[PDB]
Amino acid sequence: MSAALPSIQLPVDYNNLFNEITDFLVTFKQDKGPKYMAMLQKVANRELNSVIIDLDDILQYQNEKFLQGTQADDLVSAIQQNANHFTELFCRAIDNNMPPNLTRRYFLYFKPLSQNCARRYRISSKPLSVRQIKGDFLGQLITVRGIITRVSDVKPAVEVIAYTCDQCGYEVFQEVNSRTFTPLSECTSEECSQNQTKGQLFMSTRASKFSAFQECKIQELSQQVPVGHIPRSLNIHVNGTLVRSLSPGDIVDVTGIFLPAPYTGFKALKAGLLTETYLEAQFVRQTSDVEERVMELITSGDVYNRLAKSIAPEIYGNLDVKKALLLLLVGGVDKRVGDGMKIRGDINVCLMGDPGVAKSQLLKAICKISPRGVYTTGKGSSGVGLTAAVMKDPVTDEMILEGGALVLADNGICCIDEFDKMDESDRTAIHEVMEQQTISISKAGINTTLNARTSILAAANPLYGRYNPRLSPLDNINLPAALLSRFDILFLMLDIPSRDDDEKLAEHVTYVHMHNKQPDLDFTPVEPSKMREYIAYAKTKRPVMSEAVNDYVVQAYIRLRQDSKREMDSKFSFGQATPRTLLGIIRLSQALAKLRLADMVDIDDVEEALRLVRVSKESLYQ
Amino acid sequence: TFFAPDAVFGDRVRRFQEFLDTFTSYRDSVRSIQVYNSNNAANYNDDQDILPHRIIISLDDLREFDRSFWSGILVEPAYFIPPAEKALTDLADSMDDVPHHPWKLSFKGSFGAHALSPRTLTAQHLNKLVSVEGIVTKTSLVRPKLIRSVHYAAKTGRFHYRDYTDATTTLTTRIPTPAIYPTEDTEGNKLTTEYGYSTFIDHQRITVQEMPEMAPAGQLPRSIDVILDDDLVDKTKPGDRVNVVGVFKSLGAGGMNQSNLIGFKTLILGNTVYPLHARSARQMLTDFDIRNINKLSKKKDIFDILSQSLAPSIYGHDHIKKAILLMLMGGVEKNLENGSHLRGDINILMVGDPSTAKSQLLRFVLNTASLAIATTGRGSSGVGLTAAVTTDRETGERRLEAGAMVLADRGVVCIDEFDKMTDVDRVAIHEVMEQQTVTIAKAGIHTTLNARCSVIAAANPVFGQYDVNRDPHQNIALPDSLLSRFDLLFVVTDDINEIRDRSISEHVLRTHRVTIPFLRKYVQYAKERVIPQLTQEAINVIVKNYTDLRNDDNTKKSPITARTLETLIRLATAHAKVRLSKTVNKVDAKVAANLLRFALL
Amino acid sequence: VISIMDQTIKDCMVSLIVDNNLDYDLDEIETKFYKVRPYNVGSCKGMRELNPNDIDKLINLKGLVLRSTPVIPDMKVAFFKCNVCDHTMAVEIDRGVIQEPARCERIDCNEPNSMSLIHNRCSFADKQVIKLQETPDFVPDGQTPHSISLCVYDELVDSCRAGDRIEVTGTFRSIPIRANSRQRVLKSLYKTYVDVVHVKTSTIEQELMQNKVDHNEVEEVRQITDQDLAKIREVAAREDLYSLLARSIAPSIYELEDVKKGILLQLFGGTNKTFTKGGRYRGDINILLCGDPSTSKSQILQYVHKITPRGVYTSGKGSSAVGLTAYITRDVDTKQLVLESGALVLSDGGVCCIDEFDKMSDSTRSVLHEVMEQQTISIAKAGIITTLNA
Repeated sequence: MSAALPSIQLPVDYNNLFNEITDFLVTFKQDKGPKYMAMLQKVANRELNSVIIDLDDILQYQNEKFLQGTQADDLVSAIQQNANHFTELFCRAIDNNMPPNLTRRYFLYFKPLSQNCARRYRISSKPLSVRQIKGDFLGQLITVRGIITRVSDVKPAVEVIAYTCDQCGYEVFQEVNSRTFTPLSECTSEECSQNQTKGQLFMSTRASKFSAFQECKIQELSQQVPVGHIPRSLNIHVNGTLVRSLSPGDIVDVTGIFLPAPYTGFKALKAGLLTETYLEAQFVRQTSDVEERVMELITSGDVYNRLAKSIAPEIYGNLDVKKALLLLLVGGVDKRVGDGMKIRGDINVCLMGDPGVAKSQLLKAICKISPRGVYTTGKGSSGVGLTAAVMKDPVTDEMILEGGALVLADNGICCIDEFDKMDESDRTAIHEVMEQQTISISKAGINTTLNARTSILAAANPLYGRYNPRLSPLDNINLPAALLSRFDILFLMLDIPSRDDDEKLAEHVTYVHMHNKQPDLDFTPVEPSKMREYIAYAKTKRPVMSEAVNDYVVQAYIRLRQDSKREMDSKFSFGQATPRTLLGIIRLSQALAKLRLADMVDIDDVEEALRLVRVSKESLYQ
Repeated sequence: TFFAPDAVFGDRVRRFQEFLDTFTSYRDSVRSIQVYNSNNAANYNDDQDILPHRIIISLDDLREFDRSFWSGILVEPAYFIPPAEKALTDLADSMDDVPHHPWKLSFKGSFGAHALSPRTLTAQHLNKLVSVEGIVTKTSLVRPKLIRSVHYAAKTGRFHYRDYTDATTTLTTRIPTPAIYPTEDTEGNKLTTEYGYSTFIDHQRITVQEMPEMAPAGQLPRSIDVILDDDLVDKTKPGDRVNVVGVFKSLGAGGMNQSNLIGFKTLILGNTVYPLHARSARQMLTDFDIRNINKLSKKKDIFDILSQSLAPSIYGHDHIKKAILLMLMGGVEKNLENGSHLRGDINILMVGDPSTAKSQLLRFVLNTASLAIATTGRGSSGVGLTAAVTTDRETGERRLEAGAMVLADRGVVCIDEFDKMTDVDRVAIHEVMEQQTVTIAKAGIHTTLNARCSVIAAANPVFGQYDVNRDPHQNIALPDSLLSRFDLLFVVTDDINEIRDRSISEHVLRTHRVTIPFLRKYVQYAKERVIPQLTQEAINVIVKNYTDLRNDDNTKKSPITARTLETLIRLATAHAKVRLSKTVNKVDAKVAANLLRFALL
Repeated sequence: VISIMDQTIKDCMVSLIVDNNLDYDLDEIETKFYKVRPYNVGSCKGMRELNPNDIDKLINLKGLVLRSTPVIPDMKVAFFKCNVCDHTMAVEIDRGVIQEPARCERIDCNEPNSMSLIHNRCSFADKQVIKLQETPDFVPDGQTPHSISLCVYDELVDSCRAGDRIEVTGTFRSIPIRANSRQRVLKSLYKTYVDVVHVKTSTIEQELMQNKVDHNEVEEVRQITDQDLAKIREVAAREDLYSLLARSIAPSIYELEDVKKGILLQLFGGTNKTFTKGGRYRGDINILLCGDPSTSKSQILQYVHKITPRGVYTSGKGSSAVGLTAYITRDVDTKQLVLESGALVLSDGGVCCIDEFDKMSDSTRSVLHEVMEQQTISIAKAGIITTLNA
């Protein structure tokens, strides 16, 4: 009826559009056969299952059709605005021309434009924060960027269900939604209708339309996270071809139309209708004048010490450790062996001592400054906090490996607190992930082995209460050397009260708070922003080693193992300066060089790494 | 066409023309909004090559402009409102017509009759425009909510429309019409629904207690929920203190509908809903009191007398007494520029055999305390926590019911049987105390919330009365950063001396047979006025002390941290506040020293 | 197809007997059912490969048999009785639901007289359940071996001992399963199983299958590029080979050759001898190595484990005498208890990589002495008492 369920005219006109579709389709120009035609036969040859659409070639199709008129209706502005219809309708436009929805056999995907095409000049893709996501974008085609958690095991989901009357013959096609359904019976066959006797229908699995969906939840990149609050998560819909491409701990730009699906909370809790919504996934994507910004830092020189200071100036003291943290942030250069096997590649730092130092405060700092850094504590982050659960994700489907900690922060540092309190299973995993690139879960529904690229920072308190000097090293230290072997840099921070310095620190702490700004007369601390920039620039270097530095390294190393063992029994220690000591130092100088940006790897960088090394321990003598 | 325009409506809109034309201020304001949107629209298109539609309205205008429209909206927002919003949307369309929504209003005011608080509410206020203030809990976790329906119809082409009126739609209720989900058009052509055409709006509904501060002496609190959607959604955290403009809805059938007690779920819609600031009493000092403070401030010995004023009933512990005072004061607060804030307040802890009145004192604390909540052992659930009230309450927006500490932010948290409390909580406490904030990811609303509350706790000796001789540690029994975290740790002993005992029992008997009233009064003004800032006069003394402290003490006892230092800081600043001094003084330092010593020894 | 096939088959048997006039005394046999068990069908790529595109097709599989459920009865024919009179009439399941008549047969009547279901009187098919650990080989990686489960049916049931390396073919199959166990709800997201046609009764036939010569032994079973073989026999001539190999063994690892050597032998280890019976020293060799740590002592175990097809790498104390064997966990997929081979039974064949041996639980390694000596394992524990060979 009119005056019920009104009609409203809109500028949108599908009739002419569908025509326009047929026009651009396979009748196309830029890419002797027109791209869509040929591609279409490749599918028609049965070889190609899915069809990826791109709006840029549509942009080109329009500038072709604009100029070079007649003026043709704008699909893009209409697609992104709706695009949902655009899927099915486009499908029909295609199905005609080939070298119904029941027999299609092909999947249709679309690729959004950013782009240089934006620069044409010509929005659909603005990679967005889930925060940035407003509930007003529903139905819009949107592109966003975030951290992949969940990322689920594809399971066949059925679209429509075919029963056959076998009396009236025919078929019964029941579309299906959400979790469950009740199978139809009797016969809806128009011939079995109004008959005294309706046929009985039984489904046929070969007939029905099934699909393997694949599910994921995505979390805010967390750099985007507003100063406060917490990073948000989002579900996503994926099916058919797009399935299996996803993995947890992935940073990807996904492009899909944002679609709602009805849900609400406790029934007493809903005014209606909400939507609870959903997201669907069409497509996924996983040194100019800025060198000036770096150059500000560079030209000043002493960037190693300058920046060294510039790290968490907030605390008084321990420039050595900070200097270490620098390289920790820098890393490099890894290697691969020829077969090949790789060697990290990264730094593993231990921070000993207690109670104070606010030793944690450092960790807070780094995790703050470091992109892809993650601050955690033992009891704290669960083992399954580090490990990933296979748990279904929404919209798309199903059984998603949702990772955390390591997987979450990989290729970036991971920060551990109360490191003593992490218990055992944790300790095992970590002991393993010292293999880098390695986490493996055989449990139950998980056969997978994840690659963790994270770096590790370990803050723990000595065996109670603090560092009994009467307790030997490793006596006062609760941890197994097996792990300690992994730890590249153990900074043991012990406190013997000293009248003079305590004055100094005391002043620092009085000046700030007294000032918000501590460093004065004179230190310029580096904005962690531009700092991070320079870091990016250095990370590119990949230096190479001098044979000489190699040699000195060797000799020294012999000296190192030699004295280390000459120590023999206890006190002192830890021996033995195992090769990993060597390799580590190698990576270390390899980093120091990168601060020079190097490729030279000068022996000074080495000797430094040494001084640092001797420096780390031996503090036990004071 | 609907029910056709009523000169009721027509005159309502038309009448609301001159206003807002006068006062024209809005006329350009909307244009501003449009402008902003336009500019942002150009930024998206050309560069890689937003604002809400509600505009506030001061009610002051109406009284002058239209007393009857004033009075009318106030009384009959139902009638007056919708036609007005229409007028707005129209003028909006007028401003920039060419390129191609509700266009709501805040209704500032100039309140109100109709100014009432959640304690005093309805039945006459029912379905009138209202302004109520109070704390934010149980909050909500928004759910997006859908709007108007759209359907494609083949082969007829065409399109359909549909709308949905929530119980929360409008404000004053209406005869409800269920529309369900339009499909299968008549004639029997199916209807292909279309999104992105069909509008939607985010949804949220939160609960509002009557202002804790303004709360009566003691009683049960009476809170009311309000729905907030889209733009209104999410503006404030649970535990925020706010005043909300919204109409009083009766919505829903009260049981007369189904024939087979309570009735008529009632709620507030939106609307303006302003977040407001409050300290971190009430009270009235008039002329005389403030004067009394002023004169007294000069008194050199005043502080000890104060320290005495607390314990009518309690002998001794003047050190402790002084401590409490300082707790009430609290070393101001410091939020560094673009950097973390220095905690001003101090956490206190007491240890001793029972009958120490530790329980008793805490009450006395709560009394003049000016808030805040008290907690005993376990205790919980969540203590300060929102519990992320599930589900929703209401509309699908999952509530965040602000817990003790959040509610106790700005205020004194009493922890009784602190030892008894679960470490599970304690983990959080580390955050709350030091970090000064609470963070909630739970399901769920992902937010970090601020509870600035100060802390005191009393907990039994580890086992029995053995506290006294017991080693400084393991007498403790609740390591560790716990121990660090309390700014103050007090060991009280029940050991007996006959002389002392007599001294007690005298006081005791007498009991059976500097006026505190003035106390909290003296407190509040001191609190808001004025901050002592800091002085290099002391700074030396302090560092001297601290170095002495770590230095000789780490031999003597432990722990001594930078924490110790900061505590000193807050300590001095408070003592200056007690002094009322706009500056820090070295004397106040000597005091904080004395006390900290006493803490240590 | 197979249905038609069987039909034509019976018809043909008949037409054949008719040629023979009197055949086998006489016409009963024709009424009996003959059935096709086609095999050797197609070269199927594993399992994990398969698309939903093939839900129902003949598919080839391989690999050892993990676990097998006991027979599970299936009434094709349910059994019912009436409160009155009683009449015993019984409905065949056919489609997977049993729809029982409310009332009533004899009386009938009417009468809304309870029609009782005699569960002892209903038909049973077992079509048994075999957990399958499939080896397609040809491993695309990074995948880890999928496990399969196939319903068999009928005479096929029990014809398979666990652990057999078998070739069987069957129909891909997928089924939804109800989630709530109370509500009618089904899970969508269908669950796939194999229907299990022919195996490689075929059991009774056995080497009668080998008749027709058994497909020329799969044309040598894809032996090396014969040329490659020549390369092998060639390199054998290399005198250094004994050394050269040890070199080739650990590319990454430096020096410590005699290690690499002894290992190499561990790869070549021994020869199995059954005596008349027993015997069975196999080729087994158990090497232990210690020294200063960071020896790469880990790295090697890595390498071997990589190489070793059947090998497994384990840590001391990450272990106890049980996890190596017989988890016997609740299947819980069927809400069943299921015997799960612990680490060792799996490791039967190939080698075992043991971290932190010195650190193993005293309970653990009690296992070992049995293994090392026996070279097999006897678990009398729990429901089933047996001595399994690993």
